[PDB]
Amino acid sequence: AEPEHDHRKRMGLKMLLMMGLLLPLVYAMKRHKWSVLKSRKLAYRPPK
Amino acid sequence: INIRKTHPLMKIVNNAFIDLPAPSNISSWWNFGSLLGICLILQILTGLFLAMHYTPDTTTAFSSVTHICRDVNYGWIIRYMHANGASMFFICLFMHVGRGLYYGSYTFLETWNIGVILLFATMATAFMGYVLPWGQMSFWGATVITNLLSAIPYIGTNLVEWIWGGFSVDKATLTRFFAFHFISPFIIAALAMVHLLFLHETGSNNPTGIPSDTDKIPFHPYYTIKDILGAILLILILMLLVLFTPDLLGDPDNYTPANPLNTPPHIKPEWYFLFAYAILRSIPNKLGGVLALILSILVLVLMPLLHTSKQRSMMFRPISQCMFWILVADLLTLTWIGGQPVEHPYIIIGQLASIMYILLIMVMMPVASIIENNLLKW
Amino acid sequence: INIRKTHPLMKIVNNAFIDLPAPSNISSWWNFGSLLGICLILQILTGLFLAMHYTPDTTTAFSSVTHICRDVNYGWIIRYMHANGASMFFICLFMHVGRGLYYGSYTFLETWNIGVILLFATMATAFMGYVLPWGQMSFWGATVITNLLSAIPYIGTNLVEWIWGGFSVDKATLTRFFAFHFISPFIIAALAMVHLLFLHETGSNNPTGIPSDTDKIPFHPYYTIKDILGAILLILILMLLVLFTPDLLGDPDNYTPANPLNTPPHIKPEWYFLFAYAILRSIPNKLGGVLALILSILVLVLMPLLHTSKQRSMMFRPISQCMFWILVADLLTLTWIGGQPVEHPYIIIGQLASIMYILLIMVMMPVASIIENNLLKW
Amino acid sequence: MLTRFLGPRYRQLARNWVPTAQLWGAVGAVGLVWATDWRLILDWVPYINGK
Amino acid sequence: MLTRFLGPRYRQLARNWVPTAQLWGAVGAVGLVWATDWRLILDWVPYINGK
Amino acid sequence: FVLQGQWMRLCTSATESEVVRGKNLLRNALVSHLDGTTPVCEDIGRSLLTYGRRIPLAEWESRIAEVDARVVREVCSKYFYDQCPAVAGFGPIEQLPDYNRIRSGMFWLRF
Amino acid sequence: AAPTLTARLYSLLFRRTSTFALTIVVGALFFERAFDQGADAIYEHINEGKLWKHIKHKYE
Amino acid sequence: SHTDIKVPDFSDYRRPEVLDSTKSSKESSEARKGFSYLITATTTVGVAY
Amino acid sequence: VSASSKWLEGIRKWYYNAAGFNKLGLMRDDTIHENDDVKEAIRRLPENLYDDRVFRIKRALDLSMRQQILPKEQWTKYEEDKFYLEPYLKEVIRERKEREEWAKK
Amino acid sequence: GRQFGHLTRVRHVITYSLSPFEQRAFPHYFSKGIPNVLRRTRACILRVAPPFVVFYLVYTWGTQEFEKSKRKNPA
Ligand code: HEM
Ligand code: HEM
Ligand code: HEM
Ligand code: HEM
Repeated sequence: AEPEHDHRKRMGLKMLLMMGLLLPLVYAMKRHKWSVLKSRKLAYRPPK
Repeated sequence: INIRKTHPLMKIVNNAFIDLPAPSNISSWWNFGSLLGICLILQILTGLFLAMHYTPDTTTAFSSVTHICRDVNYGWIIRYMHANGASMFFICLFMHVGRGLYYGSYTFLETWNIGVILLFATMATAFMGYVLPWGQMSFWGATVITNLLSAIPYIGTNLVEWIWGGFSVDKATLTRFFAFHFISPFIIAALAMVHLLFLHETGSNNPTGIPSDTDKIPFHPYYTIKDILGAILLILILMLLVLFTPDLLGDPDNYTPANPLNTPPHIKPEWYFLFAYAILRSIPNKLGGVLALILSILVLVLMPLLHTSKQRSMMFRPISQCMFWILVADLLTLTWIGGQPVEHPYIIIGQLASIMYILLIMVMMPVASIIENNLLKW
Repeated sequence: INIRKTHPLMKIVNNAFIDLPAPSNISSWWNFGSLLGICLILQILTGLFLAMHYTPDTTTAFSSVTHICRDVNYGWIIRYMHANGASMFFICLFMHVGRGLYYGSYTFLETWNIGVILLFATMATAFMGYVLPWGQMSFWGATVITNLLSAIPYIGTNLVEWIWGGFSVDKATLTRFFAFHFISPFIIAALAMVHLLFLHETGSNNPTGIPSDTDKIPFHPYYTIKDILGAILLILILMLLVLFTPDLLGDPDNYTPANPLNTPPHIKPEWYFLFAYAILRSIPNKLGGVLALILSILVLVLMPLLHTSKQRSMMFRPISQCMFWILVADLLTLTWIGGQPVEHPYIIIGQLASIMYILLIMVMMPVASIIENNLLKW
Repeated sequence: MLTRFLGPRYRQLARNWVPTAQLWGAVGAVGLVWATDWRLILDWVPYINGK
Repeated sequence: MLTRFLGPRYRQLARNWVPTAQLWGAVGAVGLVWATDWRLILDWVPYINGK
Repeated sequence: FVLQGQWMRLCTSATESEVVRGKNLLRNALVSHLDGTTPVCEDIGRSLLTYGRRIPLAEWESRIAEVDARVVREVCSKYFYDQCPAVAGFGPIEQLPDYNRIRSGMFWLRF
Repeated sequence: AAPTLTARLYSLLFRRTSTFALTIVVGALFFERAFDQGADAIYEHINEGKLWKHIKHKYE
Repeated sequence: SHTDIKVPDFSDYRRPEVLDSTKSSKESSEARKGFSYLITATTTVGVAY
Repeated sequence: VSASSKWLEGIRKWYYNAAGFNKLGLMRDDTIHENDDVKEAIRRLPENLYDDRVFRIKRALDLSMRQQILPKEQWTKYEEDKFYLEPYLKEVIRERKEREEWAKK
Repeated sequence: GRQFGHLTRVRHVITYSLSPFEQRAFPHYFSKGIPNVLRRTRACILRVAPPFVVFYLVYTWGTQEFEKSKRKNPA
C-alpha cells in the first residue's frame, strides 16, 4: 500500500519547507500588494 | 486600442476575471469558491488521469483497484489522495453553505437555486460517482442505497429494478453509475459557468452588506493574489492530509473487498455523505425520510423564501448569530449523532435534532428573525 | 417589458437563436450545422445511453459487445445505427468543408481555425473514440495507428510507448483511448459554443456575398422552420441507412473478433477516416506522410492566407468553380484511390493526386485565383 | 400577502382564467395518459384496448 | 508584402528588439533544459550531474 | 495605456525621425523663447538665476546639437523607467486604476 | 551591494523581465538538485533502516 | 476659496528608508523594489520547481 | 440607543457594541437591507444627507478592511440619532402603500 | 453590469494614496496584532461559545449515556 510511506514521506519533508517558505513569501506578496490600500486617507470635506 | 478591452473572447475574460470591478470590502468568505473549481478541475484532472489507468470492470473491481492501487505508484498517492480531496470539496461545500448563511446571501435567487442544483447534484453525483470503487462498504452499502431506489408506491419495485438494472444491484449498476459519474461532473461544470454569468449579472453581495458601488477593485491584484494565497492554503490542506496520513479519514470496510454474502455491521456514509444517513434512519417512514432529505436543501430554498429581516447581515443581528452557530451545533451534532450506530440515547437524540432542523431553521431561525425584527425598533 | 427582451439568460437566447437578426438571402448551405450539433447531441445522447450499457473492458470487448449487441435489443439498432450516424456526421463534415470552400467563406479567421480545431479534433477524437470497439479491423489496425505513435526522431519509441502505454498497444490503450473518447466530445462542445459566439460577433457571410445589412430576418420563422425541415431530412438520412440496411457501410473485419495473431490483408480506415490512409501510404517517408496529413487542413488554413481574389463568391468565378468541383474530383478521387489496396496503377495514381492536392489547391487553385483576377479587368 | 391578488378585481381575473385553466389542466392530464398509457388508467380505455 | 515592415525604419525597430530577442530566446531554451533535463543536453551539466 | 504605454513605446521605440522633428520643435520654439522681448528678458532672469550662465545660442544649440537618440533609449530608461510620476485628472476619476493597477501600469508587461 | 543586489540585481538582474526569468530557471537548476540532495540527507539521518542493508546484506 | 486642503503623515506605516526629508530615494527605490522583487522571484523560482 | 435600546437597540448599541453597527458608528437607517422600496427611497434622499451617509458608509468599509473600529469615544453617540430616512422613508412606506393602495383598488 | 463610469454619484469627497514600496510590511506586527486580535476574537467569544459548550457536554454526556448503557448487570 504505502511503500512510498518511505518515498512519499520524503516529499512531505520538502512540503514542510515549501509552505514555510512560500506561505510567508505568499502572504508577504499579498501584503506587498494590499499594503497601500491599508493606509489610505480619503477625505470627507463637504464644501461648507 | 487595448486588446484587453478589444479582444472579444478576452472581452468576456476581462469582463469575467480581469477587468471585473468588484466590491473592495470583500472578505475571506471568498476563497472556497475558486478552490472548489480548482478542486473540481483537479477532481476532473485526477479523475481523468485516474480514469486513464483505472478500469471500472466487474472482475477488475478490487482487481484493477490493486492494479490501480497495489500496482499503481502514486495511484497510491493520486488515488487515495484526491479521493480524500473529494471529501475536501465537500468540506468547503458545507462550509460555503455556511458562507451564504451567516452571509444571509440568500438575496440572489437564481444563484441560490443554482447552487441547489449544485447541491443534490453534488450529492448523488458523488454517491454514484463515489460508489464506483464498489468496495465492501460501498458494496453492502450498495445494497443500501440500492434499496433506496425502491421507495415509491407502485413504482420502486419496477423502479429500483430500472435504477438497479433489475432484480438487484449488479454489474448492471456497475456500468450504469460508472458512466453516471463520467457524465455528471461535466454537468457540474456547465452549471458552473451558468451560475457564474448569473453572478456577473447582478454582481453580488458584500460581507459588509452595503451597496458595493462605493468601493471596488479588480480581483487583480487584490482578490487575485488573495486567491493564489488560498490556493496555497488548499495544497496545504489536500497535499497535507494526503501527504501525511492518507488513510486517516478512511473506513476500513472500503479496503474490504466486496463480499456479496457479507453485509457487515456498519453501513455508514462518507464524512461528506455523513449527516444524511442519520437523517435518513431518523424517521420511521419512507417519504418522510426522503422528503426530509431533499427538504434540507429545499428547506434552504424555503429559507430564501423565509427571508425576513429588514437587514441583510446577521452581523448586526447577534441573537440571529446565536441561531446561526447554534444551528451549526444542530448540524455537526447531526454528524456525531450519525456518529453512533443505532442506540437508545441516540434515538431520542436525533429525534430532537430533526425538530431543531425544523425549528432551528424553519421555526426557531425564522421565529428568531421575526423576534430580532421586533427588537429592531428602527 | 418583454421578457424576451428582458430575461438575461434569455437575453443571450434571443440574442443567440431567437432575436437573432440574420441575412435574409440565406442559403441551404446552412442546414448541416444544426444537424451536426443535433448529430453531436444525438452522438452524445446515444453514446451516453450507449455508455449506459456498454462496457469497455478487455475481456468484455467483443463480449460486452455481444451483451451490447447480441444481447442488446436496439443495442442492435442504437449501436450499429448511431455508429453509422457518426459516419453521417463525417458526411456533413467534409460536405460542410465544401460549404465554406465554394462559399470561400474563409474570410473569418477565428472561425476557420476554430473549425480546424474541430478538424483534427474530430479526426482523432473519432479515431481513438472510434477504435473503442477494439475490433479485428480496429485491432490489427490498432497495431497500425499504434505504429503511428512512433514517428519522431529519438521520441516515438519512448513515445509510442507512452502513447501506447508501453511495449505495444494494450488494455493500457483500452482504458487510455477509451477515456480519451469520453473526454474529447465535451471538448468539441465547449469548442462549439466558442466558435458560435465568435460567429455571433461578426455575424457572418452570405451565399450572395453582399453585405447582409440590406436584408435580415430572425431564424424564426424562416431559418428556424427551415432547420426543422433539414432535421427531418436527417432522420431520413440516419433513420434511413440505419432503418433499412444497417450493415451496408460496414467492413466485415469489424465483426471479426480481435485475434492478436491475425494481421489480415486489408487495414483500411472508415469512409469517414478514408481519404487519409491513402494519403498516408502515399509518400515514402514518415513526416512527409504526417506533415502532409496535418497539412491538408493546415493547408486549408494557408488557403485563407492564400485567399486572393477581389471577389468573395466563386459563383461569379467560373474557372474557379472548375478548380472547385475539380478539386473535389481530386478528393473522392483520393477516396477510390484509397479504395484500392497497394497496386501498380494506384502507385502513380495517388502519387499524382498529391500533386493535385498541392496543385489543385496550393498551386492550381491559387494560380487559378491569380488568373481569374487577371481576367477580371475590373 | 394574498390580499395583493385578493380583491374582486383579481377575483374577476380568476373568474376569467378559470375555463381556460380547466383546458390546460386537461391538456396535462391526457398527456400523462397517452404518454404513459399507464395500465392503471389504460384499463378503462375501450378499443384503445390493446389486447 | 515584407516591404511593409521592410524599411530602415522597421529595420531599426529590429535593431532595437534584437538583444531582447536573444534574451527571451534564451528563456525558452533553458526552459526546455530544466523542464526536460533531457539526457542529450543533461550530460554536459556538471554538478548538475545527478549521479 | 497610451501615456505610460507611449512612454513604454517611448522607452523602447525610438526612431530618429521624431528625434529630428522635436529637434526642429525645440528649434522653432527655441526662437519663440529667444524670440520675443520679455521671453528673452525673463529668460535672462532665470538664465543666470538658475544657471548663472546663459546657454549660448550655440551652447544650447550645442548640447542641443549634440542630441543623441541612443541616450533616448538609454537615458530614457535612466530617468523614465519604472517610476511613479504625476497624474491628476479632475472629476469622477473611476477610470483611475489603482497604484496597484494604474501604477501597476507604471510597469510594463509588454515585456 | 545588497543595494546592488536589490538594485543591480534588479538592474543587472531583476530589471530586464527576461533576465528576471532566466535568473529564475537558472535557480531552478541549483535549487532543484540541491534540495534534492540535502533532502536525501534528511531522510538519511532519519533512519539507516534499509539500502544501507547491502553491506549488512553483505553486498555480494 | 478652494485651496486649503492638506495631507496626513505616513510615518506609522512608513518603512525606515523613507524616514528622512533629508535624502533622495534616488538611492532607496531600487533597493526597495529590489527587496520586494527578490521576494517575488523567490515565490517565481520556487514555484517553478 | 439607550439602555432598553442599549440592550435591544442595544443589539444595536451594547450588542451592536457586540453586533457592531452603532459602536461602529453606523447610520441606523443605513442598516435597512437594500430593496426596491429602499432603492428609490434613497433615490429621493436629501442631498446633504446623501453626502453624509456616503462618508459614513465609505468609512465603515474603511475600518472594516482595517478590521478596526473608531475610538469607543468615537463610537457613535447613543440615542441622539436623527432618523434620517424615516420621515422620507416612511413617507415612501405610505407611497408604496399608495401605489399599493389604489393598487388594491 | 457595472464596470465604471456609469457607476454611481460621488460629490465633494477626496482621497490620498501612497506607492507600495514606501511602507513597511509589518508595522507593529506582533504589537498591533494584539488584543486587537483579541478584540475581534475575544469580542466574539461570548457570542460564539455556548453551542459548542453544549456539544462537549453532549458527546461527552451521551458518550457516557450509551457507553454505560453498554454495561451488563446481575440477575
Ligand atoms: C469528470 C472528472 C472525474 C472523473 C474522471 C472521475 C473518475 C473517478 C474514478 C475512475 C474513480 C475510481 C477510482 C478511485 O477511486 O480512485 C473515482 C473515485 C471518486 N471520485 Fe471521481 N471522478 C471525477 C470528478 C469527481 C468529482 C466531481 C468528485 C466529487 C468531488 C469526485 C469524488 C470522487 C469520489 C468520492 C470517488 C470515490 C472515492 C475514492 O476515491 O475512493 N470525482 N472517480
Ligand atoms: C459548484 C460549487 C460552487 C462553486 C464553484 C461556486 C462558485 C462561486 C464563486 C466563484 C463565487 C464568487 C464570490 C464568492 O465566492 O463569494 C460564488 C459566490 C456565491 N455562491 Fe457559489 N459556488 C458553488 C456552490 C454554491 C452554493 C452551494 C451556493 C448556495 C446554495 C452558492 C450560492 C452563492 C452565492 C449566493 C454567492 C454570492 C456570495 C456573496 O457575494 O456574498 N454557490 N460562488
Ligand atoms: C463541430 C462541427 C461544426 C459545427 C457544429 C458547426 C456549427 C455551425 C453552425 C450552427 C453554423 C450556422 C450557420 C450555417 O450553418 O451556415 C455554422 C456556419 C459556419 N461554419 Fe461551422 N460548424 C462545424 C464545423 C465547421 C467547419 C468544419 C468549418 C470549416 C472549417 C466551419 C466554418 C463555418 C463557417 C465559415 C460558417 C459560416 C457559414 C456562412 O455564413 O455561410 N464550421 N457552423
Ligand atoms: C461523449 C459521447 C460519446 C460517448 C459516451 C461515446 C462512447 C462510445 C462507446 C462506449 C463506443 C463503443 C460501443 C460501440 O461501438 O457501440 C463508441 C463507438 C463509436 N462512437 Fe462514440 N462516443 C461519444 C461521442 C462520439 C462522437 C462525437 C463520435 C464522432 C461522430 C462518435 C463516433 C463513434 C464511433 C466511430 C464509434 C465506433 C464505431 C462503432 O459504433 O462500432 N461517438 N462510442
